Amino acid sequence: SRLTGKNALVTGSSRGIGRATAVRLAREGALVAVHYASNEAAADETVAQIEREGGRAFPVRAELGVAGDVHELFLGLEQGLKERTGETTLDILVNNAAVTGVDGILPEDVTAEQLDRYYAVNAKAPFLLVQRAVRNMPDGGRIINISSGLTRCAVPEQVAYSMTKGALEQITLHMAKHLAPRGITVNSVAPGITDNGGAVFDIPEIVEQMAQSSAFKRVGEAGDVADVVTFIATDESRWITGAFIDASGGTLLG
Amino acid sequence: SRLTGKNALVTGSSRGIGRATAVRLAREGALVAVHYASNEAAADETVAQIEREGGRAFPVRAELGVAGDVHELFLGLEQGLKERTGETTLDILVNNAAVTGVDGILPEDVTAEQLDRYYAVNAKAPFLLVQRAVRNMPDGGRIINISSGLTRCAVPEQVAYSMTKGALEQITLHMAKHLAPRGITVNSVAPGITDNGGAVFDIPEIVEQMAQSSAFKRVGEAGDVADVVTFIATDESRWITGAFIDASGGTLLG
Ligand SMILES: NC(=O)c1ccc[n+]([C@@H]2O[C@H](COP(=O)([O-])OP(=O)(O)OC[C@H]3O[C@@H](n4cnc5c(N)ncnc54)[C@H](OP(=O)(O)O)[C@@H]3O)[C@@H](O)[C@H]2O)c1
Ligand SMILES: NC(=O)c1ccc[n+]([C@@H]2O[C@H](COP(=O)([O-])OP(=O)(O)OC[C@H]3O[C@@H](n4cnc5c(N)ncnc54)[C@H](OP(=O)(O)O)[C@@H]3O)[C@@H](O)[C@H]2O)c1
Ligand SMILES: COc1cccc2c1C(=O)c1ccc3c(c1C2=O)C(=O)C[C@](C)(O)C3
Ligand SMILES: COc1cccc2c1C(=O)c1ccc3c(c1C2=O)C(=O)C[C@](C)(O)C3
Repeated sequence: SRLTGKNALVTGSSRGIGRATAVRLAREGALVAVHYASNEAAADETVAQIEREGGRAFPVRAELGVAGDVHELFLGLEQGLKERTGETTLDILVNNAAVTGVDGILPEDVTAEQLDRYYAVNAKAPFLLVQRAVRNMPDGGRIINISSGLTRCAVPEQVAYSMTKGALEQITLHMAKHLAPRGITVNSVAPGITDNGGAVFDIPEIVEQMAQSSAFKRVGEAGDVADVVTFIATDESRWITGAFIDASGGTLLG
Repeated sequence: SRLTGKNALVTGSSRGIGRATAVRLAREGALVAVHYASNEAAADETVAQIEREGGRAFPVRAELGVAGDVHELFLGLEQGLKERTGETTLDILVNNAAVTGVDGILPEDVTAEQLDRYYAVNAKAPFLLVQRAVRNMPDGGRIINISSGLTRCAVPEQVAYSMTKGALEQITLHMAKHLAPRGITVNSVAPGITDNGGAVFDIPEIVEQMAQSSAFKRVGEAGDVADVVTFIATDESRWITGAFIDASGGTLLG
């Protein structure tokens, strides 16, 4: 119970790595805001798992990458925190949500509007969420940006996505320096290919191809990545800031 | 109690980061071999702290960087593990022992004999200790190499030390790939300036100058680094291998 009395926001925790992260932060005692855009049933299933495991959580709906997104998210976050604690304190922000489909877009096919959509959700919104979140965050808080090993491994069909993760990792670098005087750490956690429940992971042949990228010759589980995020959220990571944390299963060995 | 039933060797755990690491691994339930070169009293004090806290440990003497070093260390290690467990299994190796100066060596003054001594202790011995340790190591083991942020931050008067840490980090990269089929992870943890109990840390004016290197404007405590090492030793780090883990308090931010 390393996070008793703490409040956490995990963006995009209706499913996948964000669900696994929300579940683990709540097992540690955090009150978790389970954020989603569209899949309310999946958000409700994350919350229901947390409640059955003895924790506390509530859903927050906000489409990121559109006007009023940060405002909408913080309205629901602050109301839920205040009703459950009397306070609006935000100890932990995990920037996990993303436009992150498994379908490729090869460079010849990328459109200006896809560049805009990826960047709005994956780079701009995390920056503006950090800016708003720190108002509420005590000295000693945690900001965790979920990147990708693709910032270190060329994959042409993910160029547009990868650009936005490169921008996200700059948030880590420069905001770690900015926020250090407050004792707020800022780190990137980089997954590799990770089973998020999507249909591709139900095709054993494709999963075995995907698995070859890892030194361990398996795809990641959501919990493999979420276990690393959870450690970073704890006190014992205090001496790690501005860092790139490889949570890829040995996919970044060159 | 994340390391119940596991056996750990922390090289150079009579003092400093290694002592703090041995103490924390033992708090998690590991049986810790507390290795030292010549300060038996300091080793016996690490062991006595672990025993007062309810854990198990024993001292192992072996000078590294001399003929017969690995053999001598593993004689003492295996005897102590066999006496206490009936087995010689080694779950965790932390390559922490190293040679250094109080204030480095200007490049013009580095001698061949100094290059050899730094190499022998800080790079060669860790490789040969990994080579021997895996004979004993079950699937799912941990090898943790303690490096330095100086592999990323130019400091001329540390060129000789830093060469050896550059070599050590290559053990991490290449042995992570080699050992991945066994589920043994191999990672580097890189401290910045860290209070090891040396007399310089009793001089407040010098500590305040050293402190400016961290983004947090304090020197690291041994436990700041040891807490990161301890997490790497646990099951929840399973998806981290071949990594450079910054445990410097934001020293590479500048
Ligand atoms: N899985 C991988 O192989 C992998 C690899 C590298 C990095 N990552 C990164 O890890 C993170 C999690 O990935 P995942 O695979 O777990 O994701 P996922 O299963 O695709 O889930 C995406 C999550 O983000 C939310 N989201 C998507 N677009 C949004 C928007 N415009 N506004 C608000 N929320 C939005 C979704 O909400 P709804 O449920 O409402 O749609 C959902 O909760 C992402 O940053 C991803 O890029 C994943
Ligand atoms: N403290 C820092 O600022 C700092 C910064 C970056 C990296 N590091 C790294 O962190 C690690 C721990 O550093 P520390 O400052 O805690 O070290 P320390 O206080 O100097 O302690 C050194 C330890 O290593 C042992 N040792 C030294 N030379 C040995 C040899 N030839 N054979 C066997 N054992 C030997 C010592 O044994 P005896 O007690 O018997 O002498 C002692 O247990 C090292 O890898 C160091 O390079 C430290
Ligand atoms: C060598 O290959 C990699 C080395 C490191 C990391 C990754 C990969 C992949 O091949 C890969 C392919 C597709 C996706 C991703 C990755 C990825 O992790 C993701 O980022 C998630 C996305 C964009 O949904 C689909
Ligand atoms: C910019 O400065 C740094 C950026 C990153 C890391 C470090 C430093 C230092 O200034 C520094 C100075 C002296 C020593 C160390 C460091 C260090 O970590 C050590 O490695 C151990 C040694 C050699 O015993 C003494």
